Amino acid sequence: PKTSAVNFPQSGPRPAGAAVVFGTKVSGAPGNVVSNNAATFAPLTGTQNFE
Amino acid sequence: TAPVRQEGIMTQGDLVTVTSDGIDLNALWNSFAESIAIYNEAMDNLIQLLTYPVTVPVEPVVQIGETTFEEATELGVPRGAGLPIEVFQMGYDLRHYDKRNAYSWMFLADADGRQVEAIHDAVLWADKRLVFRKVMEALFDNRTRRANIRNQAYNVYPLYNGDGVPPPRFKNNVFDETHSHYVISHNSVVDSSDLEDLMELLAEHGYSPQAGTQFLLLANKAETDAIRQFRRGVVNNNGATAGYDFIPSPTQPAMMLPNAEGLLGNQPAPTFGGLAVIGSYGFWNIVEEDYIPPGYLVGVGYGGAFNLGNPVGLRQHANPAMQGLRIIAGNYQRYPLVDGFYARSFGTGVRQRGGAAIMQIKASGAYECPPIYKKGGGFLV
Amino acid sequence: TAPVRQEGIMTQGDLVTVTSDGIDLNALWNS
Amino acid sequence: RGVVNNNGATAGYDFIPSPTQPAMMLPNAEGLLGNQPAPTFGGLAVIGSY
Amino acid sequence: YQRYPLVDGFYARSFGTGVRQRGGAAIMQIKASGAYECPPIYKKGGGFLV
Amino acid sequence: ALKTKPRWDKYDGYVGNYRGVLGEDIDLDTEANRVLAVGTNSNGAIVVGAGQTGIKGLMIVAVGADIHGAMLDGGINNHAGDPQDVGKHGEITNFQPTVFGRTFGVAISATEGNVKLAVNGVDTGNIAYDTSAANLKSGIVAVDDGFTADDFTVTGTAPNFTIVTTRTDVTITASGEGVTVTEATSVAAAGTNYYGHADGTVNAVKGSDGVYVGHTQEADRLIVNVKDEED
Repeated sequence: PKTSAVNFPQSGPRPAGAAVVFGTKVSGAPGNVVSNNAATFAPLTGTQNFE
Repeated sequence: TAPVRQEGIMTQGDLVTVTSDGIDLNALWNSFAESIAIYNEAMDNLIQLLTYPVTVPVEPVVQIGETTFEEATELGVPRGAGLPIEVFQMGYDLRHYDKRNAYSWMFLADADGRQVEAIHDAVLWADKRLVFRKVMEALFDNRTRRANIRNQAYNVYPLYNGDGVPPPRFKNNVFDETHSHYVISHNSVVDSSDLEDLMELLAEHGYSPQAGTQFLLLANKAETDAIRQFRRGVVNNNGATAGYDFIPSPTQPAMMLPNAEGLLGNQPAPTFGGLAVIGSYGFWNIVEEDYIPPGYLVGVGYGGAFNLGNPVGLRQHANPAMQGLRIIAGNYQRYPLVDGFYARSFGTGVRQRGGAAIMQIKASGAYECPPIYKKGGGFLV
Repeated sequence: TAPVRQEGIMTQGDLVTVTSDGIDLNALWNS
Repeated sequence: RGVVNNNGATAGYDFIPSPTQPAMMLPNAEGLLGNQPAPTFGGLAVIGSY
Repeated sequence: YQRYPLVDGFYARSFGTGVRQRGGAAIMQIKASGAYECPPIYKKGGGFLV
Repeated sequence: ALKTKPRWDKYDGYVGNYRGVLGEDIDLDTEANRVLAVGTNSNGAIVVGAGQTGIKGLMIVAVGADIHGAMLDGGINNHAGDPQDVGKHGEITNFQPTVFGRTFGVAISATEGNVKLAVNGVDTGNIAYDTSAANLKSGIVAVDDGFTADDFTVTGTAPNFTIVTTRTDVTITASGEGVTVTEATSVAAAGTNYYGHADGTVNAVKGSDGVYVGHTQEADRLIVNVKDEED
């Protein structure tokens, strides 16, 4: 593949005061091996061209 | 630990305390830490070889793009020219998981901190077992998924499975829409032939020993105990004859070299990534792994000219606060109840759809997903 | 499968342009 | 390895002699793929491994 | 044609070929009987591309 | 903007309003963004209509739409095995009754001769002012429009009939003189008791299977209080 679609995760600002509805991230969690090895899928371009 | 699951509000009488004969039961919660560590190392080695952070490459479609000269004349003029171009993309799913724990005020008045820490640890263990199951299920479940982004619905894919864009042509190998890397052996017991047939599924696309591709075979004890018997030119199961020797790794017990010639193959390193390799057969490095179910072979290619990588892309949520395992304050806070949540969100998909293949060893019918890695079956391996 | 040659004056409608969803197809001719 | 012994059972491995065992001739000048077992385990004398 | 409504331009090459040392090479075709055939990919009238 | 759509306004989630998983795919054109009466099948799973248990709650499958007004297909709350929320106690706002397909009352004013109906504007073969219920079906089916008998149902007696349909894209009308057609209509009515049915519809009428799910107050709202179905 010759190029990649640029990802654009923050479309705009996020609502204030929601910070308790999402938790604190426990640091030693054994499943964090998976989410340490993960990234944000939010491509800006080519979204009508998924095949 | 046993498959027994207490749920609900923790109450007095669900308390653990020093017994009347002085046994501090609250000291004993960590007593399985060795088995949990042996399970933590096995899953982490598989995850580090099977998975990688998602990216969105623009997938090239090979195009004709032809043009030609003609013979000139001293009067008159030649014809024009023009070219086509086309591309596509692939995506990944995302899903949300959670758990709750709840205590009465009577429980929290009398409880040892060691009891609630054990419940925290057991939830952190159920979290690993979930994310590992979804990594395996992303490779083993041959069904196509749906997801949505920017109001567009798109398929999320496993390996080649008879859905989506066909594999591109390689040399004279050409592939129609039905082509699939989920296959059967056509026999009740594994052959050396099946390790040849499995290799062909990667090599038909050019992912090959000639290309410099490294190969890993993951199998259960049930299969590796047959594969250890493959001797070059000797018959195996189902009338197959082995084309190569099984070569034991440096760690295995020794063998007498049976002929002056020596064994047809190469002796592997004792590890592939972090996994312990038992030996090779042809170009496959063979790994013994009980997390592959009995009656399944998983062949995976890496490196080479085609630059193969880990088969499964891992997606996190776009909101930074949604990332990792998270502990959340509950709706009940003081009296008579306290509660709390744990939540994770992530998902998966395969972009590199030809770099691996799965064979089920049986006589007939389609491939079956092993129930332990089928999408609807549960939340634990 | 077998090659075809486009020949003629290049007009509008033979243009390659940024897609409705923002793919710069003109970054890709060297592919 | 691969030779049937008693009751129709086929061996997965060779019996490999310990270094205290008498010398033998092998079909290949490298002899073994791997080592011979250590001649003692704990304080006991080892005849070989399987 | 140079501005409006058309613009054009040309590519041109002139060259040619021949053999001097007529004995310094030879071609064999693997076949049972009949004449040597020039392969169509290298027959003079067949086109301008390999 | 253009439409309001039913939503939970109060739903607590600790008082026997419950999580489950779907036993089936939800139809996004026909069942999403509606108040569905639900039970559970012989497994642990939510079904639209009466399962093994009878009606045990209400469900709203909330689904977004694109800027062109079509439903987002790749959702994670609407396929078999997705998790969903079922309410017994709460309030639903922007409330509307739930009905599936189209249904048309046909009645004949003629006392002699023949009458004509249009299906999607194209005219039917002539039918007697005393046609059988079997011959309204046969008449309506018999045009080169591609619907066929498979998606019409007819019931009645010569003066009048109901033409039921499972699809939304077929419209009956009168076209000749001597016949009248009205499509049925449903809208919420204030101070009414609503009733879930074995179909999964929610309506103001208790027939032979209706299980009380709540009462409205002002028509735009429903106070949910499910009198759970029993054996």
